[PDB]
Amino acid sequence: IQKAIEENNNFIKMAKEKLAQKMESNKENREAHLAAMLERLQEKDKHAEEVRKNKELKE
Amino acid sequence: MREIVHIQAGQCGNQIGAKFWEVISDEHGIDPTGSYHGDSDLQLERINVYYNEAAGNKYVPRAILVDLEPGTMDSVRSGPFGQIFRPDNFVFGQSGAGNNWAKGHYTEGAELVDSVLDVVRKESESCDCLQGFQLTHSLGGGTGSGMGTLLISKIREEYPDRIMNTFSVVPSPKVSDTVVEPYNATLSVHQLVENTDETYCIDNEALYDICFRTLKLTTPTYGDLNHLVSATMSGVTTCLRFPGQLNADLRKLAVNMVPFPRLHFFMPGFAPLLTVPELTQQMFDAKNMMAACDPRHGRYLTVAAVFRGRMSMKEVDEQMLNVQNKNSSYFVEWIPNNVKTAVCDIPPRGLKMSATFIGNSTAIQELFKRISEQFTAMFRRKAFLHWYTGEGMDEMEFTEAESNMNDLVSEYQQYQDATAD
Amino acid sequence: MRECISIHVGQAGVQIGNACWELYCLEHGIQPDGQMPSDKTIGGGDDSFNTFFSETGAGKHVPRAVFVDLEPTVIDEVRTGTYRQLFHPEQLITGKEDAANNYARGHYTIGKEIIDLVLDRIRKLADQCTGLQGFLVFHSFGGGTGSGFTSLLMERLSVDYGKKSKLEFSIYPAPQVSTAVVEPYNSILTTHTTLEHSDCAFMVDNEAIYDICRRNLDIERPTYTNLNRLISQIVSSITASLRFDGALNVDLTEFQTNLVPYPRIHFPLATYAPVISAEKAYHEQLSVAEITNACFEPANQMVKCDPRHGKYMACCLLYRGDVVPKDVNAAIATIKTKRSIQFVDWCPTGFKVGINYQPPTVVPGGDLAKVQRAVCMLSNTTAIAEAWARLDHKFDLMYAKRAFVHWYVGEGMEEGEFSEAREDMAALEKDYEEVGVDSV
Ligand SMILES: Nc1nc2c(ncn2[C@@H]2O[C@H](COP(=O)(O)OP(=O)(O)OP(=O)(O)O)[C@@H](O)[C@H]2O)c(=O)[nH]1
Ligand SMILES: Nc1nc2c(ncn2[C@@H]2O[C@H](COP(=O)(O)OP(=O)(O)OP(=O)(O)O)[C@@H](O)[C@H]2O)c(=O)[nH]1
Ligand SMILES: c1cc(CNc2cc3c(cn2)[nH]c2ccccc23)cc(Oc2ccc3c(c2)OCO3)c1
Ligand SMILES: [Ca+2]
Ligand SMILES: [Mg+2]
Ligand SMILES: [Mg+2]
Repeated sequence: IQKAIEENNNFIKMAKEKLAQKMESNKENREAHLAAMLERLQEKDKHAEEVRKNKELKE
Repeated sequence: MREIVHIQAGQCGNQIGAKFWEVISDEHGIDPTGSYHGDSDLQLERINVYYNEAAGNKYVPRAILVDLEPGTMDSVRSGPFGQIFRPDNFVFGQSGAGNNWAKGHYTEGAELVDSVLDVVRKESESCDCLQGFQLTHSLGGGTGSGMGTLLISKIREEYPDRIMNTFSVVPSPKVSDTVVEPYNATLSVHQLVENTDETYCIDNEALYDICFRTLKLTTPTYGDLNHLVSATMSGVTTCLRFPGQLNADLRKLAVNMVPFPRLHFFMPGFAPLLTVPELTQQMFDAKNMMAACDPRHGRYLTVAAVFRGRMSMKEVDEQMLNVQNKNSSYFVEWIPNNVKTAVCDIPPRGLKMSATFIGNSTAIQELFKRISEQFTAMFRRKAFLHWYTGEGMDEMEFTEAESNMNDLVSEYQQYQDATAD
Repeated sequence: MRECISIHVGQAGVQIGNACWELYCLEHGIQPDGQMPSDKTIGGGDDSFNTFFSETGAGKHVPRAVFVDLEPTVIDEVRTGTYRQLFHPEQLITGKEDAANNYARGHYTIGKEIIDLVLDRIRKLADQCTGLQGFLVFHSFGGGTGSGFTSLLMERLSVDYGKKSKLEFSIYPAPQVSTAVVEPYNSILTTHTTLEHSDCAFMVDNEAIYDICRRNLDIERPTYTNLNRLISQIVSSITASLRFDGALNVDLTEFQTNLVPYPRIHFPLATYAPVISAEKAYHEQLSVAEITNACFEPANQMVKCDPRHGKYMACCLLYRGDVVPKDVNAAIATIKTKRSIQFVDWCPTGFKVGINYQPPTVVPGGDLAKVQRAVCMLSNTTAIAEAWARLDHKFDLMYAKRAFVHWYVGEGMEEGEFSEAREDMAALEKDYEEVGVDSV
């Protein structure tokens, strides 16, 4: 009976742990995916600043 | 609900956008005052998609109409259903773009863009659950081209997890003699490849050839080209605007049609320009494609088809099977079941039954090569390039748009030549 | 006691739940208001039908069920439908934005926003139970919610309820009614994730049900409504042992002892007869021998596969209605000497039999004939792996080019999850191939 308790507990335990790192790894990846997208759009902003800026350096 | 926020920009975007709203306000039974005068609760079950319900029960388009010269918007508010639009949603400038992309994207559009975004926000935050945005615009002009794609970049910053669709009108020498158009189209594509989920390639090259040669309309007005586009626009949104077996939002439909993020450029079609067999035969025929491309020169990654009107849905199922079997070489074999069909029992105005076609085909590369040919002819001469470096742009930015668009074409070719083994 | 809590997830799970619970009410004499005139014990009881229905002090018989969807339009129709009074509003749970046929959104992005609430509501039902037996989970393989959220939920139920039994009714995708091209991806992802957490899963091939409606009820182009009403009859037959009592009644767990020889081999093949229209059932009674023979004719299976080219590890026959063991034994003896039934060499060959007296019921205005007797066969056959093979091959065609994978990676998943999931399915297919090999 002790072995059965230990085995129901380890299964509950490893399932809790396997799920928790999955949800963390998914949190990390999705954030590192949206941030990369934003940062391409912000490099986009500087570039457009350099285009408006270069044009003023033209008169 | 699941609401869409609509945007029209430039000459072309506003012209095709206005007609778009006349057809679908018609279908949902709402007069240019905004009062429902239909006969079907069906006409309202998805009315939230494109309308706000106002005090005194008046449905108002969730439309934002934009330009850099006030003339073209004067026509809308004076044209039919002009009094239905939200008056504050008119966002025009005075100094136009002059069929120049840099003016629309970097300098003149950059000055007006923030006040457009304010109108976007006001409409967006009142939605229960916004699906995303749809833009009508041309890639040949200056406002719809450069400011339309600037406004896309800005919206994807503030709504990075919303879907962005566009009906982009591609330029052809058969409609507009304007000469710098291949310059504009190529710089826009270098934007849409990155920041849109779903782009319908409406090609004037095509639209001209269909009015000329099928409807037999020599000297075709823009009102004739748009009559086709408005029928295409109404068709691809029919599933969204009415209740059927399919309950799919913008994201779900993009998921099943876009196997690769860059390859989201669709060639649409319409039929009749009947019996279910010939209706289906016509719509896979290359002469009904709104993009000047032959599908039998490439392979279909995915296909959506929308039939309308009362018809045997068993016969539609049999005929779609028939077409796939007889044309199997033109559908990639490594995407099983890549042809999906929808049936709306409400037919359009005038037609007892019609069919709308959406095709994600590698043959669209034909389009992107016509533009790239006209672009590189001009570019190595540097013709009219001073109009762009005048606004501050760099020769290098041109070359990337060229290479990034040569990259896209090869990628279409890669998957067209891929096999299951 | 021995309460069973049903969880209906996604459009397919919810709409099949609608069909099942309407059918249960008619079988038990429960009205849409929840009143049950024949129940003289008010506010509670230990009756067989209480495994699925609790009782309020006001005489309302309430399904032990939760409906979950990441989108409200389907469950809204439950809230305004004929049976809206049957459910406490807290049994009906909806988000706002759905999984968009994306496993990742159902499991991680959108699903994580509502899972705690769902488990809270499930606990509220479990605390009402004096003897909770387990859960019945209804869902599609293809939907982003049916696949992604279901597996998230199954993982969480294992944590919160240990080895309390969890059974599935899973809708296997068919092109004839699919809305999506990515369903093969979602099917393998959820099957891999759920495999350790399900004790027994009844797969329903929408193509098999589509064909049966066309061929036997002569419906030209069946709808979800046509499909679900037939699926309800199979589900009702399987759960009838828990909701009624009889001397001859054999209780689903007992069939399960036979049906699951190893933990991963837990996908029984269901076959149901008779499916017949009112036109054709008139002046034609189907005998026990006739409906029993129909169970071995593969056109009546819930999943398209050929048991005649595979091996049996178990065969169970679940009769309901006007049936006695005398008839059953004669029919089985006839079959055993005329049909292609080959058992693996490590199993006894007997057929395990259960009989419910309560006759089959039909929904008003359905297409099924009301019949005096029906049978549902539950067999463990190696042939069911053909369904895995068909899906695994569709998965392989697309994944070689990584078609659509960017949609999953954009919501936080990695290619490693895809390959690990597909490797589990390859082992699962090989396990079915191993069990059929003879001993040494
Ligand atoms: N189909 C169609 N195309 C149009 C229409 N009006 C303009 N176009 C197209 O638009 C392209 C040129 O862009 P413009 O129309 O000038 O749009 P724009 O960017 O706003 O240009 P501006 O007037 O300077 O603001 C041409 O190739 C035309 O074919 C129209 O009403 N229907
Ligand atoms: N048998 C049956 N199958 C259904 C029903 N509704 C949907 N399906 C199937 O479910 C699959 C798609 O998954 P859905 O359940 O519709 O999607 P979902 O569970 O709501 O999750 P989302 O993708 O977020 O909407 C398709 O292959 C359909 O065949 C139904 O009412 N009955
Ligand atoms: C909303 C919906 C759509 C349609 N997209 C779609 C449909 C289906 C599909 C995949 N995608 N798979 C299917 C299977 C069966 C049936 C239909 C589909 C396109 C859209 O883009 C625009 C952009 C600018 C406009 C505009 C529409 O109207 C006026 O301006 C907006
Ligand atoms: Ca009682
Ligand atoms: Mg203009
Ligand atoms: Mg759903």
